[PDB]
Amino acid sequence: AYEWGVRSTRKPEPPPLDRVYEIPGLEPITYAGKMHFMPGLARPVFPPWDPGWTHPKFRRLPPLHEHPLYKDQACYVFHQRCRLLEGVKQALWLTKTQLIEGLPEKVLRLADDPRNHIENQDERVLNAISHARLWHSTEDIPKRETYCPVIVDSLIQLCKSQILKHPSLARRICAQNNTLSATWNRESILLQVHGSSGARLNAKDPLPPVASQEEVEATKNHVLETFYPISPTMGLQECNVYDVNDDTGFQEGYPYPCPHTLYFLESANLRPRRFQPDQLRAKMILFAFGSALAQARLLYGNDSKVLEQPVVVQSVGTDGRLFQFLVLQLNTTDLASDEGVKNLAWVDSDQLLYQHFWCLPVIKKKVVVEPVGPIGFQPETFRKFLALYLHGA
Amino acid sequence: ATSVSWKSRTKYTVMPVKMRKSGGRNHTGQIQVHGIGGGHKQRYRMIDFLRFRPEHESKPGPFEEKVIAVRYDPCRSADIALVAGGNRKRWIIATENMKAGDTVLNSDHIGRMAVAAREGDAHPLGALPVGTLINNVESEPGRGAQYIRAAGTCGVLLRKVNGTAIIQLPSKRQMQVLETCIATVGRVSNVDHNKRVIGKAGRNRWLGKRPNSGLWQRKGGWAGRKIRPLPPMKSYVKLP
Amino acid sequence: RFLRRKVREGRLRQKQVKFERDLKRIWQKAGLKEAPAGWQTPKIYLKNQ
Amino acid sequence: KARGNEYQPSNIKRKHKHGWVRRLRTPTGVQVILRRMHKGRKSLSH
RNA sequence: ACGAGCUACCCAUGAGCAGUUUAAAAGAACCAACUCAUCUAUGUGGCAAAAUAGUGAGAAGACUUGUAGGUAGAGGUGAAAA
RNA sequence: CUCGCACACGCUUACAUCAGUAACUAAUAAUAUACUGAUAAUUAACAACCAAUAAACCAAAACAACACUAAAACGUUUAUUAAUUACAUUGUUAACCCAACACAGGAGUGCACCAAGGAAAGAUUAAAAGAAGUAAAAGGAACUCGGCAAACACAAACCCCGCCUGUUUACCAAAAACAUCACCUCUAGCAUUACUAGUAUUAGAGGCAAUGCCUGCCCAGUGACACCAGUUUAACGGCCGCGGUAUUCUGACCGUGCAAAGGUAGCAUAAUCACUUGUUCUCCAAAUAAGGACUUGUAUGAAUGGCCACACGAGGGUUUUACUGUCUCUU
RNA sequence: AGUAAGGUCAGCUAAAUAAGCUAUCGGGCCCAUACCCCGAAAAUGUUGGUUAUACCCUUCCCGUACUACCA
Ligand SMILES: [K+]
Ligand SMILES: [K+]
Ligand SMILES: [K+]
Ligand SMILES: [K+]
Ligand SMILES: [K+]
Ligand SMILES: [K+]
Ligand SMILES: [K+]
Ligand SMILES: [K+]
Ligand SMILES: [K+]
Ligand SMILES: [Mg+2]
Ligand SMILES: [Mg+2]
Ligand SMILES: [Mg+2]
Ligand SMILES: [Mg+2]
Ligand SMILES: [Mg+2]
Ligand SMILES: [Mg+2]
Ligand SMILES: [Mg+2]
Ligand SMILES: [Mg+2]
Ligand SMILES: [Mg+2]
Ligand SMILES: [Mg+2]
Ligand SMILES: [Mg+2]
Ligand SMILES: [Mg+2]
Ligand SMILES: [Mg+2]
Ligand SMILES: [Mg+2]
Ligand SMILES: [Mg+2]
Ligand SMILES: [Mg+2]
Ligand SMILES: [Mg+2]
Ligand SMILES: [Mg+2]
Ligand SMILES: [Mg+2]
Ligand SMILES: [Mg+2]
Ligand SMILES: [Mg+2]
Ligand SMILES: [Mg+2]
Ligand SMILES: [Mg+2]
Ligand SMILES: [Mg+2]
Ligand SMILES: [Mg+2]
Ligand SMILES: [Mg+2]
Ligand SMILES: [Mg+2]
Ligand SMILES: [Mg+2]
Ligand SMILES: [Mg+2]
Ligand SMILES: [Mg+2]
Ligand SMILES: [Mg+2]
Ligand SMILES: [Mg+2]
Ligand SMILES: [Mg+2]
Ligand SMILES: [Mg+2]
Ligand SMILES: [Mg+2]
Ligand SMILES: [Mg+2]
Ligand SMILES: [Mg+2]
Ligand SMILES: [Mg+2]
Ligand SMILES: [Mg+2]
Ligand SMILES: [Mg+2]
Ligand SMILES: [Mg+2]
Ligand SMILES: [Mg+2]
Ligand SMILES: [Mg+2]
Ligand SMILES: [Mg+2]
Ligand SMILES: [Mg+2]
Ligand SMILES: [Mg+2]
Ligand SMILES: [Mg+2]
Ligand SMILES: [Mg+2]
Ligand SMILES: [Mg+2]
Ligand SMILES: [Mg+2]
Ligand SMILES: [Mg+2]
Ligand SMILES: [Mg+2]
Ligand SMILES: [Mg+2]
Ligand SMILES: [Mg+2]
Ligand SMILES: [Mg+2]
Ligand SMILES: [Mg+2]
Ligand SMILES: [Mg+2]
Ligand SMILES: [Mg+2]
Repeated sequence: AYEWGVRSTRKPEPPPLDRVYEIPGLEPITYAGKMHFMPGLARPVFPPWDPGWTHPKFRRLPPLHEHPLYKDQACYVFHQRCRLLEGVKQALWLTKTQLIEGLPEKVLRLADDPRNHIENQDERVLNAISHARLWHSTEDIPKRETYCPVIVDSLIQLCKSQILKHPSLARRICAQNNTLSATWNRESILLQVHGSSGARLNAKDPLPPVASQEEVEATKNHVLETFYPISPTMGLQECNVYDVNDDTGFQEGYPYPCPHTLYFLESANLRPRRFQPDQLRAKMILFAFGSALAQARLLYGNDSKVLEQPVVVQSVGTDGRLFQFLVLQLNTTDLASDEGVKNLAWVDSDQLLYQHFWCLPVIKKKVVVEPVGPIGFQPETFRKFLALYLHGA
Repeated sequence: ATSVSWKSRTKYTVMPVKMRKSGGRNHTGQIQVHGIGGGHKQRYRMIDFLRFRPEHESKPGPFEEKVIAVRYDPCRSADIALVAGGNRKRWIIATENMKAGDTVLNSDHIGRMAVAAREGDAHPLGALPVGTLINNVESEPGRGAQYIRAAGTCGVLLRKVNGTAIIQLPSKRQMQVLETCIATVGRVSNVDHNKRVIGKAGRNRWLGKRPNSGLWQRKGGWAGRKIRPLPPMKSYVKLP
Repeated sequence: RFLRRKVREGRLRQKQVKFERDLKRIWQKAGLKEAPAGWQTPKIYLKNQ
Repeated sequence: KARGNEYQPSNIKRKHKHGWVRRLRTPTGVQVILRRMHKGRKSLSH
């Protein structure tokens, strides 16, 4: 084959030993007595350095198998920055779900009612877009990592103002950079969702189930799509050190034990840095399932069985100009077999909030053609965004 | 002063790697090859020449992979295509009509009768039909592809005698090689690379070629149309 | 042969020039001072492929 | 087109070309130090 | 032996090009910053061991430019002017 | 009248307060940012110093929605480790640096063109000559190598050589020279520092210069290859005499000789030895100039390239129009 | 000016054993001419010297050829 090393770049081999060491029963004469190099004397051979007392920073890194949690079985870990090739298909396969186009009827009918709209909804959202992209920064062209979390927080505040009309939104509270872990066995291989999230919203009361029993029964006959050349594991991180313990982000007795919404933000200036929309939806599927699986096992037990009371977890993905919406319902814990009841997940893809924005007035032939402000606006994207926030109430 | 070559990466990775130009200067620092330097900055893609390479040695059987996308490689004159299978991805040279969402089979099982030749499949020279166009020729078993990799270059298998295959290189020179070497069926992508026309002197500078020297050298005896018989067949088979 | 080559090219130039004057007359008689913007008269009687 | 200002000062370049460390890295450079020490120079090198 | 802090070329790492004309960032066009130095007049121990004044050519590229590194005299380098 | 504040690089107390300058320094005096003596000063938030390994990730910057070709600087997260302990060390002035000078020169980035920074005349007289600027009667290139310079002009056309943008003799030549897209010849079947992390549609050693029509004949010599016969000129190079012949002229033709073949197409008094100011026509009142023809150029000529054309040119030559102290002739 | 260099039948060539081809003259073949076949004649630019001559040298004459440069 063609090994990728290069002789010059690789570390050179140690120089050949002097001929004196090859003569049996002959003590070589070295310069180690004078502790400095001298020509004409044999090069000493020293034993490997053995510091009597270990020092934390300056010691060599311990071997991986020395860690107590090291295990022979190879477990696969999915953190934030893992990319899946068949994002919709791989996430569906690893989770044993069924993709249903469109938001559920409860969510969609919760936004079409005019009695659930903020005052001047069209005007305030228009200012929120302008504030996020042009007003929030002193620079003329704010970078994406500045206006990606601003636009999401601005829209959260708009739907947070509805607490006066619905005095039940006070049961929600936000959490930041929590440690989440959920391990399950999926067809003789071990998977684990470990890492953190951008923003998390929790509510005191659990979210009611959203899928009718007719659809659950129809899910049994559904067959998961498969891809032969690509193994389902591709895109994950193979870790030999892990702990089989589903650990959520909070300890026992937390007054908000029911997660409600997950907010994933792809904030990065460079195009290759950010997730593709197909891969971004995969990121939401697993993390929404990871939070759902943690509750399904904490509230019922480690035993694998079908859940009589489903757990519903929502999540919203944002690019700064394009939005992704996901509502996931968990029904099955015994994921080893593929013949039981599958889960459900409603996904709306590429909900474009606005087409383009002009930070500076474009001038063609000494006249103004398009003034400052967003070009094109679709209020339904925010209307669905408002629907998810008010789903609990 | 001795310099360090930028080819220091040890582990294969599909992502592009940083690349430093040379400009014709050797490690000493003197010009050895003229007319090279001052080109546009480029990144290098790790190309896996060995078509047959199982993920693990537990299952040495033939495996089939899927093509994801076909990209443009600044280094070589051909087009490389991303190929994924199992738990790894590879950059291999794309044939004439390789597109996205295509399946490629890699095999080494030398069957007695035959194997149907597809546009992307890689089979040992012992199983291919006599009249087959091939590229990425492996000179010795396990060495890897070295020959026939430019854009639009395709060699044709000639005959298989006493368990040994003879191929025709693009230079119209016959080459003898053991039939167990892996080869790829088809013609290399970007067929019209020869028909490309450079519109201005600046485009040569963008590619990275410096202008020739202005010294006027009188032609010697080497010049003139030379008619020479074809050299004998080059054989890599070691006769015991 | 080369005497006819000179004349054929000479007649082609006059053929193109006379064609330009015909187009120039059109816009001048229409009241315009300059030819319409974005309009450059092509050289139809020119060797191409 | 107006020569005479060929010396553009730079401490990074001066200490890298005529520094004490470089003088002791090459066998010919050490002989330069030896000659200046024998001659009695006040400043062996920059 | 010592010199690539000027200059010829290259490898790293950075930074500039406003307005105007065009589906054009097209080795296109007008014109500044910027870079070269065509013609003439002063200057000729001069302000200057190659400059000043007027006038000129390019000005989104084979372009200018800072920092730093590499090639050394039987050689280096060169879009050959020995 | 207008190159101003600040940072980087450099210089190294030349900065500040007070006092003195007969003399030293400023090319003079007053005097003190620049000479002498004493005393004093720049305080960190800004800036320098400021973790390692393994793993996942094919998807450009140009308001970036999405694309072009020349394929592009710019990283997050997970895992395993990392002394944990107020106050560390260092750069903070300036009118400054490189050019022998307190030099009309050279000098990167951000923001302004000012709210900031500065003084062309030491005092007189108002000669010549010289330099710079403004205006002019009538004439408008009659000046002169050339319309150089200057101008209330800021246009039009022809030719020669190069196709074009570009490049070169830093300090007498910026061009017709070199480069260049194009075409062609030649050498090479391939691995860990160039060529190349490439593989004959690739890469080197060269020639000639886009495009268009073409690139004729010659391996005897030399060179190269084959390394033998031989093969090669888009390899170096070459590509003919003498005599007679249709009334006269010319020479289709013929005799004879030598050669590896005897200059073919084309163009032409040319940038082309001399003859030369060839001859003729147009342009001018007048033409050693310029353009168009005639043409043995016995020394033009076909990739040491011939020939034609668009565009282009601070190259070289000519003409018309407009302007003007270039000039009649200076004030 | 100097140097180089040649002359041979009517014409052009090779040898100095003055030959070969063609032209010229005579004859044959054909209706006649030409082709063709047969036969004959023909010369060493010029003067002198080269045992004696010729290829040589010299004199005379015609004509051919190269070079005429640095300031
Ligand atoms: K390519
Ligand atoms: K250096
Ligand atoms: K000066
Ligand atoms: K100083
Ligand atoms: K004259
Ligand atoms: K020029
Ligand atoms: K030969
Ligand atoms: K003429
Ligand atoms: K020019
Ligand atoms: Mg390359
Ligand atoms: Mg070339
Ligand atoms: Mg050349
Ligand atoms: Mg000096
Ligand atoms: Mg410099
Ligand atoms: Mg340098
Ligand atoms: Mg511009
Ligand atoms: Mg331009
Ligand atoms: Mg220059
Ligand atoms: Mg000037
Ligand atoms: Mg001037
Ligand atoms: Mg003037
Ligand atoms: Mg200009
Ligand atoms: Mg121009
Ligand atoms: Mg040295
Ligand atoms: Mg040399
Ligand atoms: Mg150059
Ligand atoms: Mg020369
Ligand atoms: Mg010379
Ligand atoms: Mg000094
Ligand atoms: Mg003074
Ligand atoms: Mg004082
Ligand atoms: Mg003082
Ligand atoms: Mg001075
Ligand atoms: Mg003054
Ligand atoms: Mg005075
Ligand atoms: Mg006077
Ligand atoms: Mg005057
Ligand atoms: Mg005037
Ligand atoms: Mg007048
Ligand atoms: Mg005159
Ligand atoms: Mg006169
Ligand atoms: Mg002149
Ligand atoms: Mg002028
Ligand atoms: Mg002429
Ligand atoms: Mg030119
Ligand atoms: Mg021409
Ligand atoms: Mg030019
Ligand atoms: Mg010069
Ligand atoms: Mg000049
Ligand atoms: Mg051709
Ligand atoms: Mg040509
Ligand atoms: Mg040229
Ligand atoms: Mg030429
Ligand atoms: Mg030829
Ligand atoms: Mg031969
Ligand atoms: Mg003619
Ligand atoms: Mg001519
Ligand atoms: Mg002449
Ligand atoms: Mg003249
Ligand atoms: Mg004249
Ligand atoms: Mg003429
Ligand atoms: Mg000639
Ligand atoms: Mg030749
Ligand atoms: Mg010639
Ligand atoms: Mg053109
Ligand atoms: Mg001109
Ligand atoms: Mg006139």
